Amino acid sequence: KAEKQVTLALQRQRNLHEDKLSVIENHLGDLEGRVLADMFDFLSKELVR
Amino acid sequence: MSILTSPRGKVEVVHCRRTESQDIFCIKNLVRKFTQKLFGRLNIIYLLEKANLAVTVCNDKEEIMAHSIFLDYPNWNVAKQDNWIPLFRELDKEIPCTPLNTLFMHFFVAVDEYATGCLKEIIRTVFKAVPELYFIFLIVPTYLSLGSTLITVFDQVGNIPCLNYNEDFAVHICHRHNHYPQLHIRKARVEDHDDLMPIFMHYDNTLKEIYGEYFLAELIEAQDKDHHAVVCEVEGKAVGFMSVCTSVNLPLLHECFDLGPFHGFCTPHPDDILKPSVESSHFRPLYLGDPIAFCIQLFCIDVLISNVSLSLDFMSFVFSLFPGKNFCLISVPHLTPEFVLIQNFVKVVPFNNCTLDHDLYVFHRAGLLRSITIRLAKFLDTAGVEKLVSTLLLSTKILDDLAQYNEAGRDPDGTALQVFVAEVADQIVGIAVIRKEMDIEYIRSHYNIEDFIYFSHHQQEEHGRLNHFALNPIFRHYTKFFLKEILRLGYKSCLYYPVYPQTREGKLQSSYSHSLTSALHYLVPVRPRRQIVYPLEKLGINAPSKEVSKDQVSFALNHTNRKLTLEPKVTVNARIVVVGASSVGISFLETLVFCSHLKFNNLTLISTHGLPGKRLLHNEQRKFLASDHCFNDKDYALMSLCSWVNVVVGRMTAIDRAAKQVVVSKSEIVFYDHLILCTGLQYQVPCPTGADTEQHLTNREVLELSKQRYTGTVPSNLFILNDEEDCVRMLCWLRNSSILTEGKVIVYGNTLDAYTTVETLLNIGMKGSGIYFVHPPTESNITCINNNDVESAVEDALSAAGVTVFHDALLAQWNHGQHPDPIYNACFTTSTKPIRLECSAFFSFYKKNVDYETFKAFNDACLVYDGRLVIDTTFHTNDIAIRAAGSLTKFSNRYYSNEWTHSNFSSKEIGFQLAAAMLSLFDPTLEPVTEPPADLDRLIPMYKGAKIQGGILPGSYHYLHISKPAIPTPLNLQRSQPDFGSDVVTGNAKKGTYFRLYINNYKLVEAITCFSKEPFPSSNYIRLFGQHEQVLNNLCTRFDDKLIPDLYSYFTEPWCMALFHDRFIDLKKELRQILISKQEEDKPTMEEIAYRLEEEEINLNEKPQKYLQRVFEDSIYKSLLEKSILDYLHYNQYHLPMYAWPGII
Amino acid sequence: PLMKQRGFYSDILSPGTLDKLGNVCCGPYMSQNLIRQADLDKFTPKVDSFVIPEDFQERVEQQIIGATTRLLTQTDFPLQSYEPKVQVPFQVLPGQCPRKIEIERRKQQYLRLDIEQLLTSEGIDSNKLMPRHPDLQHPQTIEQGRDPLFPIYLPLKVFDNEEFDCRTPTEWLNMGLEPGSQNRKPVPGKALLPTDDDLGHEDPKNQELDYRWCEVGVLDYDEEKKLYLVQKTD
Amino acid sequence: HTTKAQERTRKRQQPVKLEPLPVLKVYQDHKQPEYIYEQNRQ
Repeated sequence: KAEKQVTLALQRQRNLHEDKLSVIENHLGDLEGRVLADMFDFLSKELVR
Repeated sequence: MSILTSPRGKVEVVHCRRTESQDIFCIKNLVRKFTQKLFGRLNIIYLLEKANLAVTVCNDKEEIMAHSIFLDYPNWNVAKQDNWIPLFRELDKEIPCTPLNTLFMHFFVAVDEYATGCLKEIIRTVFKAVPELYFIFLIVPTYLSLGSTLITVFDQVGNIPCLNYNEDFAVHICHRHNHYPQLHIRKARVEDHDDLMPIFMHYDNTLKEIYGEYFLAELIEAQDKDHHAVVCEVEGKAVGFMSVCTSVNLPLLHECFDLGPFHGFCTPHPDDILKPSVESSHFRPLYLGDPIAFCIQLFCIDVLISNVSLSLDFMSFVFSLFPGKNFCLISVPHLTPEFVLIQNFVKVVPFNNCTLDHDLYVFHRAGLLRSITIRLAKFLDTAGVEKLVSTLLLSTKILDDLAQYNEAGRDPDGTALQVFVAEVADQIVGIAVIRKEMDIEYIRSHYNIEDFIYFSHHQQEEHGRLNHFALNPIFRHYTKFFLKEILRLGYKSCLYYPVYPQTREGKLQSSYSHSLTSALHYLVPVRPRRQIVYPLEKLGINAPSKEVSKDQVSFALNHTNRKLTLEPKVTVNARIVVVGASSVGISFLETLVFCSHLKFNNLTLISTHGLPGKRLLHNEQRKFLASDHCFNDKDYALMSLCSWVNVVVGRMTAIDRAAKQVVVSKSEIVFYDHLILCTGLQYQVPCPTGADTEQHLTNREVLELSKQRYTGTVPSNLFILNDEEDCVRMLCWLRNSSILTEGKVIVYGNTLDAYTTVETLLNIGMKGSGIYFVHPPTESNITCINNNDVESAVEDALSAAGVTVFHDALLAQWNHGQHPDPIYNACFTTSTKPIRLECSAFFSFYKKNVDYETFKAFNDACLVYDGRLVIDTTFHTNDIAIRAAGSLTKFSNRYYSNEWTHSNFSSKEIGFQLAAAMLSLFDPTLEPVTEPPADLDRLIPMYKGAKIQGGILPGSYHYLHISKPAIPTPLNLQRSQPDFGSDVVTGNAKKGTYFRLYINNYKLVEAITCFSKEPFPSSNYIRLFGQHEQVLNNLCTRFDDKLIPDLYSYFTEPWCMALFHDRFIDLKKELRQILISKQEEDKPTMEEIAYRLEEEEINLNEKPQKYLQRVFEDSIYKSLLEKSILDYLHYNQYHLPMYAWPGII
Repeated sequence: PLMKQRGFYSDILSPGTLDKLGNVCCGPYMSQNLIRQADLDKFTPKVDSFVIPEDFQERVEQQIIGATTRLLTQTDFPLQSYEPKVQVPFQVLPGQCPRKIEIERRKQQYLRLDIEQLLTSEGIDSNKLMPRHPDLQHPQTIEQGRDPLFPIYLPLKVFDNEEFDCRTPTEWLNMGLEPGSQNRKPVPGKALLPTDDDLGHEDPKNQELDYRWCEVGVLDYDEEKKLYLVQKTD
Repeated sequence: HTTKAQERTRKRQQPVKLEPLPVLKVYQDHKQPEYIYEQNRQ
């Protein structure tokens, strides 16, 4: 009965934390993508022109 | 490490380590105008890039400043790579300087106070590395003295003029013995023992624990003619011990090892039973002469670095004591690394089922000789090489080419041909035969040679490529030097070697293959690339330059280049064993091939059929089995693992941990020192429900039975197809059978594999009325496509074929109660009615499972098994020595995640990370790492490598599906939930024109589902996985605003191609790292600004995208990312004909 | 988990046994990697095709360097003469140190000792030991606080007692003989002697002569005098 | 306590590695006093 809540708590603490941090990290991946992308597409299209 | 004190009294401690390119920036900052008087108009890049060695010394604080570069020829043009030996002997006839024993310096700098110490330490390091380097030559224009620094080490010697001018150069010399002695050898005395005794006890207790403390002394006393003991001495004291014995139990060696090359271990004898009259593998050469090899049988040595050269010198004295003996043997027990002494030895090859407790090594009296020399082909060589090659397979070809080049000055076509012989004591034993490459661009497009060259400093003129190279193996230890001299003499930087798939043509070893003798040891394997699919019809001129575009007879690339030609590349003798490959296992073998730091020697693969991908199939055979698209025939050819991987055929049949042994059935034994289990999941027999349609029960009753195993006899007309070999077996049997013409056949199992089989059989040509197809209801109601529109399309195609489709059913008994083999008629239960069907043949894809046989073999092991095999989240089984991965594996319940498993992820990412973990046990160059914290034991860490399934489908559609790892969930449930995703979808599945993506509300892409009658560029589309809609050219607007006509055509446009390009992902890593950099005193990073704005740490009236984009475009970071991109375009433009930077104009 | 280290030695070459493994050719039928096949007999040439070059001397000529110790170590001293006496039998019981080890150890301990620090730790400056002329200039009154009423005057040779010596002078000379010579080398020695050598023999009782210890060769001895002949080494 | 049969399995599990350098073994036995007295018996 003790170990049950020990495991449940440890699991849910881990899983929630993982979700939260990955969620935050995503936005940064978005903004880095945006900045890479707009140049990459512009200058490649430009060359072929 | 060594301690140095500045004249200021400041103290530093320093290490020497072999240069890494980041060092170059620092070292170049050291360079001085004074140094430019010594070596001016050096730009380091060129000299390093041609270097024979780069050596750096550095302090505990990672302040880097001590460096020198050395090469096999002088600076200042005082002589040539062509030759220098006579001119230097004309300086001093007594100096034995030759490429055997000579190197020149070409640069140094250090911060002066530490510098003077560092120069000494670097010199000591070099002489410690390269034992024949008895001297370093240092040369300056005569107007310069060396001055204090170098005067502390180098002494002056007769001058050389400029080869051209009335400009003289002065010559100065440093002596190895001054900065690293030889040994002295004398035959042991009792007093000598006491010095050595602590050394042995430092190494090991065990011998003393048997013998008692004075064993070494008693051994010293023991000596006679049959056993001599000898030591090296320094400081008037011993610190090395070597034992030899005359006895060698020849019957053992004659059984265990193929002495074909090594007849000499016996005397000649006129019967010479050296040949037979697979039995050749059973045959053993019956030597009838006498034992003229001797063994070494005890060795320890250490100041420790003194061992490195001095061990070799022992061999010279040892041979002196055996006038009758010419070979030295040593047997080496497993796990023991090759310390220096053994490395000179040839590693003997054990026979085709030898198993010994040891590996065996050879060295020969001639090795002591030093007249080994290279010269380029002339006439007399013909006789010597004829004597030499007489056993060589292509002995005729090699001879004929040597004779040709002696006439022609050319190869038959006319291109460069170069042929080299090794001359020894006025005798020959070496041959090399090498050709000059020109498809270097093809190489560079196919393989990452760039890992080991900065190609742009090299030139298309500079490349050699090997074809034939054969030797007295004894010389092979020197041979690494032989490659150095070859490269010098040919004026080439690189040697290349192509390994050609050993299946070859269906019979022919096509002449693109080469007859490779020993060289493969010294080369490196080069990681294989991935070309983008090019829409050449949309490009015309703007193609990847057509040579690169070509296909060619696909093969593996191996290489050496001068800077490598010193690296000992320390072998690993550990018997590391990997079990199975299905779905996954190959990935582990790849990483262990593809790390040049190491050289695996005992690694062995055990598999039902050994290697993957043997067969020259034709694609219809591939149609049978749904694929993960992560490997193909050409991939297997490139990976070429057989080149180093040792292979056994048939699966394994028992574990036995206590021996650390594994059984292949019929008591054929393999031994492991690490055991990695990776069978994948495999199909198991579709067990009949037993309870029948003829018995009309309620379906849940039958459902419980349906879980059970089958244990009856196997129908000769029932098929289980795990593998291409199974598919070929079945297909040949079908072609040799009537059924294809006429029969009625069941494929059973609702998995994609069924639909792929159905399409395959329709391709073979069975009438769709022939085909019957039954798909039982699931334990969880996710279809094997989770796309009802495409599923409906397939089902309508099945209708047009007339395939016989049955939901809900469960397998009542084929042949009911009558004898089951062959099947002829079958029953199926349902929620309402009986079914009967006519079944000429039955195909299973019912459930994948661990194999019963191997499951039992595991349970015998008493490795923890919970219906699937139990591991921690760092692959440890209940045995510290046994580890497991892939969908056959599962975590402890404590992880509370029995839904989440290795089954969920990519295969490759699993194998890659598993190998990375296991390397940490093997690799000395990274530090050895602790066992996991329990804190890791808390969790399964989120991998991301997308999982691929892809298929051809009834009515000749192509299909491809890619996923983020997840617990299944129905499409419509996720779509009706708002809290998930925006989707992007251009499609009509029945019309054969279909994409679906899902994007996540984090606006990344994390799904693919595509359905097709077009050969999709899956390699390109796989890169679409995980991409932001921005990266896909603000794709979301393109989907919204009626802008995209369809996805397939739109990806043709050139900008996407970089997104496909592999380096671009690492460039994205660079670009993130640039944003991680902090550019100005006042400013957070762009990342920290975003973090604040997104976390409500700042709050806004505009939405965060607007604020962030404005602040970025206002900021200077944009220029830095733009510049970085342009630079990458420069490098990649070689690969890519469509990226603008200064360089286009 | 797993290690890499051993005593790094061979074994299975032993003539005594083909026994313990029984069948060693008992594995599965191998399918080798390529690389060893490239090493194997058909890719390689055989040793008997290779030339046996002529001479051991050619190897010796190819040698290049002066070894570590051979020369600076040279001295006139006879080696066996270094050896202490000790009573350990020739044929010790196994597990005992064999005799020769004891000799090395004892001699090394003795070399490692310095008489100067021992004698000073007992409290005696060796220079004090020699008899002196009385300084009639300043005859030491008992107030002066010297240990004796007056320094050494009776020759120490009177009290020097043979109780402790392990060898007779004749034995010392014999031990000087390295066997097989007609005539012995001198034996190595340390001895207490002045630093101004001519004045030393001219006036061994001089007030100002400083008596220092030094290493020496030992030339002969006379029972007639009971004196040894010794010289400071080169 | 109750663990006999395990002994047999371990007993077979016991390794088989030989006397690492047989000359030493022979020489040791030749110094054995009992062997020397056997030579005297001869």
